[PDB]
Amino acid sequence: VRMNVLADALKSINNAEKRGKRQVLIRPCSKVIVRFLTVMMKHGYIGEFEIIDDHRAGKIVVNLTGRLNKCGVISPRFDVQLKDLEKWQNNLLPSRQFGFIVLTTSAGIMDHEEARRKHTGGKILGFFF
Amino acid sequence: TKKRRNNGRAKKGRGHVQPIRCTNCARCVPKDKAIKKFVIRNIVEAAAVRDISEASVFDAYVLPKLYVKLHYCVSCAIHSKVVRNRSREARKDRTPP
Amino acid sequence: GALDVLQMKEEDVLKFLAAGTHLGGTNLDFQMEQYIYKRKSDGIYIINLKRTWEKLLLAARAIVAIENPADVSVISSRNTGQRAVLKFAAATGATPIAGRFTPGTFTNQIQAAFREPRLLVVTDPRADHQPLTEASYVNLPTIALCNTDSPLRYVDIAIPCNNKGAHSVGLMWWMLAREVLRMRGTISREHPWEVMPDLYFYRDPEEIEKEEQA
Amino acid sequence: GRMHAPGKGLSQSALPYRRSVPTWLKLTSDDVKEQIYKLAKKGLTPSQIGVILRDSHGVAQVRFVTGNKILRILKSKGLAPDLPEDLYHLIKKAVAVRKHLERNRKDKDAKFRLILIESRIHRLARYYKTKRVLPPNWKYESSTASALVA
Amino acid sequence: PLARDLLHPSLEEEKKKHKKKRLVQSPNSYFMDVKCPGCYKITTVFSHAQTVVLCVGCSTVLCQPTGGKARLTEGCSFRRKQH
Amino acid sequence: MRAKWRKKRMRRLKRKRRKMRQRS
Amino acid sequence: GKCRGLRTARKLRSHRRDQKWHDKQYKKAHLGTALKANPFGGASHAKGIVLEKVGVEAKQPNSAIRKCVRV
Amino acid sequence: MQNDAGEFVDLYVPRKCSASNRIIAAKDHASIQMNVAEVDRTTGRFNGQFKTYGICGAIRRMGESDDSILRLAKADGIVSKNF
Amino acid sequence: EWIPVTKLGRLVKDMKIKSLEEIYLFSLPIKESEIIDFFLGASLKDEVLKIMPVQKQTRAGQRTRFKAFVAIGDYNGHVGLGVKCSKEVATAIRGAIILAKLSIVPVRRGYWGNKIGKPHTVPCKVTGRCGSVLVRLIPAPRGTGIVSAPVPKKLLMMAGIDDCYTSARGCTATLGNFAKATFDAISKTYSYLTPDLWKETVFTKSPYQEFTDHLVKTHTRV
RNA sequence: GAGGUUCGAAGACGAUCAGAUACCGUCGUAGUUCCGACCAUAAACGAUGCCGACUGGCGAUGCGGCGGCGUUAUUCCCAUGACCCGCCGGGCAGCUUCCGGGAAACCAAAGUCUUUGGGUUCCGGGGGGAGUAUGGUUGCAAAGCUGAAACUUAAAGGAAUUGA
RNA sequence: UUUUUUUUUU
Ligand SMILES: [Zn+2]
Repeated sequence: VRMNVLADALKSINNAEKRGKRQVLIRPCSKVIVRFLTVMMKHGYIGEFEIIDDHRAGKIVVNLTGRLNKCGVISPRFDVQLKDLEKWQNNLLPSRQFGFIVLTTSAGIMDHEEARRKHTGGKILGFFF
Repeated sequence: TKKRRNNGRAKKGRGHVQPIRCTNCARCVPKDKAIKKFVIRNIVEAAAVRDISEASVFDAYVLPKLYVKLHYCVSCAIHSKVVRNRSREARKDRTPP
Repeated sequence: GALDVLQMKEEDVLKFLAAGTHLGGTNLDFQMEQYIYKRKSDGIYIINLKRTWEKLLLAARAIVAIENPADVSVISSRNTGQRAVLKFAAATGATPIAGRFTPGTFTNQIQAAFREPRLLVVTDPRADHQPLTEASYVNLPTIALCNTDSPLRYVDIAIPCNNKGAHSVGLMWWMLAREVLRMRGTISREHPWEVMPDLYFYRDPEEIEKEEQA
Repeated sequence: GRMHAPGKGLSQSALPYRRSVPTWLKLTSDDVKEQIYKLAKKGLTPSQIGVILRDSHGVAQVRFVTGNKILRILKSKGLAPDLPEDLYHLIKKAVAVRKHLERNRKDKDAKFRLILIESRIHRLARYYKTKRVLPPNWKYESSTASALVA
Repeated sequence: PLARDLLHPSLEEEKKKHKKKRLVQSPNSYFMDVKCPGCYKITTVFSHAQTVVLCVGCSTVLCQPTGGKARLTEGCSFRRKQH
Repeated sequence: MRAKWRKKRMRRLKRKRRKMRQRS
Repeated sequence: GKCRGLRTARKLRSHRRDQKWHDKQYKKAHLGTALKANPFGGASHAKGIVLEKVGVEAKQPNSAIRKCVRV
Repeated sequence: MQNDAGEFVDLYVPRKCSASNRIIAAKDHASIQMNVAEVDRTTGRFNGQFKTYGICGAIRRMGESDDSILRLAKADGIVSKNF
Repeated sequence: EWIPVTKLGRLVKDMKIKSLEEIYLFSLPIKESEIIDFFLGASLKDEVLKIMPVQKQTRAGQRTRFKAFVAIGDYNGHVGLGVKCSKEVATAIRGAIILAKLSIVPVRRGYWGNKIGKPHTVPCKVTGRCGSVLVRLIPAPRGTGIVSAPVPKKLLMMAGIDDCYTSARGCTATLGNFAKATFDAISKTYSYLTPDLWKETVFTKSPYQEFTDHLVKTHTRV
């Protein structure tokens, strides 16, 4: 009934910030999601977060600074390579000054700038700016 | 577009309503959608009551009342002059006074 | 106000209890629940008196912040608050408006009634919807004597109170007046203010005539 | 939501976070298994074997107390019925529907429900075929359903 | 209210909410020990009971499930164990 | 053409068409 | 809503081809019926024989008699 | 705001709300900048110091300004901790 | 030869306000065109877009009123648009320029790719809505120019943006919705929360409190 | 195939007008009733797909479960009923509301939609020709399901503005 | 109790 769990997490986070609140309550929790939030840590688009261990897929509480405009998902995990990764940037990112496209590189979950430095692509997962 | 949110009748929940004949033209219309009013009319006209009263044997104990159910569909509700057309904010009203 | 010189006293508790500022009404607002302790058996939600003092002090800080008393306004539609509105206008220099608030006072710059206050205090958002809506176009900070059901639309700060009560309205206006005068140094904090709070109370014309005749 | 019903129900078992056996439970794992055996010889389905063990006796979770599931204890010994209990009762309910069906052929509400319940077996039996619970050649038919139940 | 304590919701609000949707999902039911008049044996009955609980020594029923909590008899006293 | 009685006329033109093909 | 899965490309090409039979430009050209129906037969010019000289009335707003030739 | 040469190249720097942390529109005519005056601990009289509170028009227009100020002042120490 | 009638207008006449940038900061409504005329009157140009003779049909008939669009911009950093419907062609044109100047809004500019040189494009690709028209401004490399309809092309140059690409979804034939939708997008650029705006804003004294004694002196005189 | 009580296609008779093949009235067959097999259509309209996450509130109704000051009947106790105050989950729902979106009318979904991707089915591609021709299939028939092309047109449309 | 039509672009 729930095909994607990162797509829901990124949508509910976006729905919270648009209202203007301070925290979010994510019913599910996947290690894919937390590896997405660690990129959010380093780029400074949300604050710290905690994982409630309820023995059932976990729960996430996330604190927000209201610094994020939109965070989205590409539910089909498209096989992005180094040739077309630049194309996704000009198709998805609001500008080259900021914003990040995150993708599951074989080296781990990394942002697109780290992917170019590692010379490794992967499957696209989502974006934020 | 929808002139009326109600779509004229009061039936929003159920699928069907049994029809009732119109009084002025004898046309079948759903009950909930028709203009239905209770009419109480004295048997005798207020001006004419006195002529009967004077000839009345009773020690002022008889006052018969005629009560008749009234049902008009909408095509001739207007002709009767009842339900005169309302203003754009006018429609959203109720009983009237 | 967390300072000890500004802490709670006893004579204020008596005034709040007597005027009936702490009963409010039955209708509870979702954004006003944090100012309610609990409810009675009649649905009357008792307003926490610590919160009334804190929002009175925070409001008072906003008033003393302005340096030109002539650049603050006071508006009253209900006649119950008109007398207190007028007294507060004369005591601290606020500009008084009464009766019907003519449209275009804040937005229309042409007519002679055009006012551009830097601060306005509002007895009740419900009765003063028109000045608050007109306040939305001149970014005019406002202080609202909020009720348990007062619509906090275009409000900036709220003081819990009972706007329905005639005595509750007048007491609070005198109390904000006493605080701001204590804070600004014109009236000393070491002695009680010499004017009775009843100068802010609006009395019905029939009761006024009876008292004058007697 | 529900499989064949438009019900957005929300009622299941909210097991506590504390997996440990409560201290006040003055019961042994051997006695829990023995009470399981007494219910097993009587001829009771494990769904109400666990229910009886919860309402009376005083066991919160058989799995928590011992470490193995009720069907797993019965299957290791070998007395558990071959047909899974959930698969069994659906056939019984469909049997009950068909008894009323041949009594009254005009009930088209019963015919629709029977078709619904039939496919409830069919999807379940396909999964059991993949997981080797029942032989792959096992099939469910209206004629042999009466033999399957009881 | 823009900010409400999701990490530490109040105990009053947590007990007020459903058994689901909580910080950690927990039963609303409990265990409680039975003492029936005329009997010495102590039984264990779990809240929200659905089967007949008959005392062996007393030879009398203790609680009849009538929906929700098992409505016990008149004389028997309840003592909720383990909080 | 009212919607319904255009449909009636098309049906009656169709019925005439079928009888012509049947006799031929 | 429209399918997005990564292994539905055949469905995408089929849904686009079976919905391409729904626009007056594509279906007109790729059925082979329009070319068989125009008198030109796909011809930008044609050599014909002038048969008759006729005068055709203009449309409703214009009262004119154009000079057409039946060829 | 800054080019690669290090120069500060921009027209201006608009303020923000202290609660929503969102840019206040230059033509947002419902956004306030409320000043809260401060007093000495003992004297209780105005000392010429004030604390600013920027509120965007939308937050006030929705109804969260009253809660935002209370949280901010309490954090700043103006509002008593035992609120 | 102009008399102020409001607080902000008086501050402009007596040179207590440096420019309009401080005004944008405090989100104070502007209600005089003399503020803009004094500041950038020597570098502001205006261009009328369309005058469609709208009318009405009553028991008397058709009487046309003229509508006037005009954008006012210094071609450097400040543009705004205004509309005016009246009975005469010139009256509509003149007043619409007053309103367009009155509603001028800052145009925030940025860099594309390399940050060297002067700003020429948008900080990021941005959207604005008016009716069904969705105008999307897309950052462009240096030296490309404006890719848009002729009227928004004039509006973007009037705003001062050198290079732009534009994509529009909706009935762009409606000029008013077209210009208003791109202006909403342009007004969304400086309202857009970019990482370089994450730095905490140091609150500055409002012009009212910074200049209060002068305000009282002038108001008592008037 | 059972009887036609009441209504009531077709039809008849009586009024109204220049015509009335109709409205009105009186009958009235088939039908309206039950049973078996067909027929599968409607404005089968919420003119508004299903599954799943997030996404304000206020006064109410149904069910079930939980707590209680009190009123009231079984009574003499609990208990069982019933009213009032709430809480929790599943609902049919208003009403206000600058959440929001929409062309607007209007709608917490008709929202989270260019700052465009939760899964997927059916289904539309300017207006006519045309739900037509032909083929196939169902039906006792009437007709239903599937379903073109040639040719022709610059508008047909939706909402809203003021008059009449 | 009824009262049909009215003309071609401009
Ligand atoms: Zn009628």
